[PDB]
Amino acid sequence: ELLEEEQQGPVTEQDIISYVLYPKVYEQYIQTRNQYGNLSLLDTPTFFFGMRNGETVEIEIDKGKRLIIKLETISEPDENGNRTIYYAMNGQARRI
Amino acid sequence: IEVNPRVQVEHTITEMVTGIDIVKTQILVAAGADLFGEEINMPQQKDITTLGYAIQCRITTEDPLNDFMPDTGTIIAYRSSGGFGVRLDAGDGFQG
Repeated sequence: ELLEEEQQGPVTEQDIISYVLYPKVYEQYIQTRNQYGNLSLLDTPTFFFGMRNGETVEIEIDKGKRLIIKLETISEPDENGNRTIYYAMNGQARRI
Repeated sequence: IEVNPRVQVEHTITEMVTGIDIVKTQILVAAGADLFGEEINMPQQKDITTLGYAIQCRITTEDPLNDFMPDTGTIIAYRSSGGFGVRLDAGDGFQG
């Protein structure tokens, strides 16, 4: 009930003892997975360092399915300290 | 002159004036679908007409100023048009 109430349904038997074994640590993983998704699919260097200008990274997602991300440039911090990253993902231009 | 046993580049023209999805029909015909069944819905011959007129042309890296020599370079700017009754099928022409 506790987990199903915090999340909204899909709670397996693995979650339960994981949580019991690691109260705070499990919760934190949930916080991150909510935010960033499945990180375990990133290549290690990209996991620790991200990317550099003009670099292209393949992320294997499923047999025949993958994200191709090129990082074009990173803008200056605007008046609120946000930087605009210029991306190209799967033949489509994106901004973050 | 000849027969072309397949789709051609210029097939879009016909689709617009007859209102039939040639390409979709190809998939349905291969699947075993009867023309006059419920998937293809081919009008009977004398009920197939033309609704106005349709024109196609092609944009090629051919330079008309050098006996149509297909220039090899990079696209750094691409502005497609769009419009009601306008149809764009994008090949080698995009942002990057």
